Amino acid sequence: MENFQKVEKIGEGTYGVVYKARNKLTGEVVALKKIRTEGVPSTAIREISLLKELNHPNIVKLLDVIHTENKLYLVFEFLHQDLKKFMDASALTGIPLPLIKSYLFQLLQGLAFCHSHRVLHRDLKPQNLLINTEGAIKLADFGLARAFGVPVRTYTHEVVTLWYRAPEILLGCKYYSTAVDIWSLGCIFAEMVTRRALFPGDSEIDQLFRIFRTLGTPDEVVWPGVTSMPDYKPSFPKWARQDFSKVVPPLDEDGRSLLSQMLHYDPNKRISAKAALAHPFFQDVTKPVPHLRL
Ligand SMILES: Nc1nc(Nc2ccc(S(N)(=O)=O)cc2)sc1C(=O)Nc1c(F)cccc1F
Repeated sequence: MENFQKVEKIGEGTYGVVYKARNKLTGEVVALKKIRTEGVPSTAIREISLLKELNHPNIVKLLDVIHTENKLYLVFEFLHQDLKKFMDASALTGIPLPLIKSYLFQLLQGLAFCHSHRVLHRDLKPQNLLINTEGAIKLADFGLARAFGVPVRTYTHEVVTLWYRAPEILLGCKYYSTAVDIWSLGCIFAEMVTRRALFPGDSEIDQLFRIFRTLGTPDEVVWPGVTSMPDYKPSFPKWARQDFSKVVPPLDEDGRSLLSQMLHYDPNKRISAKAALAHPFFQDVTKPVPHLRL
């Protein structure tokens, strides 16, 4: 705007443009997010203003929420790399399990905190997870779908990723549950392990059918009420669930068990972030430091 000398465009947020900027008056480097118009709900945004009070080591600190010119500016502490770039960087050898384990454990702590404060992220994806040289990983973005929602793209015609979207969202559920974040983190967990997106759908139905072909088409047995969902069709194909051992090798049984619980069809059966933190997969969790190329 003026108190900020844009350094580089960090990228394209699903609400606007994110810039790496420097506070010309404080000298601190931050991530500046400019929001997409004709006023925007001032009562809805209050949520955001409440997010400044959500302080946790695994959540990106929201330093400021500014309203001026129908442009909403969000100032976040700046982190040097997102998880997608890091995974791509490690694609050849894979992220080491101890690090995968540490990031998973930290993201769960972050989610446990948000969920206990009644905040849902709703759009977890590798690109929204930020890491530093210290070995920490933080939740960035946060949907803010109740105070904003999901556009016909993001802010300027851009292919929204559906890969980490929970089945109840794909089936037209209106009320989000904190369980949707768990599903997404589960997908991200499998992705770090295998170095392949778990459910790479390029359309809502393709996304849904990819989930079904892998976990089996859900029914009233495994998911009471599923046939009552808004977009459920009795015409959906009936795929048998695939053996889970083929889904995430060579993840051990502790990891597979935790993953199956994070990917339970029924949201009420899906494990919470708090219980997952107590899962035996984390008995030997540590905090390695990643090899970061900045
Ligand atoms: N605070 C913050 N720091 C970032 N750093 C950063 C990100 C990616 C790379 S990369 N691609 O690895 O070179 C480097 C640095 S993005 C970001 C944020 O909060 N971002 C942000 C936002 F403002 C609103 C919605 C989603 C977001 F991810």
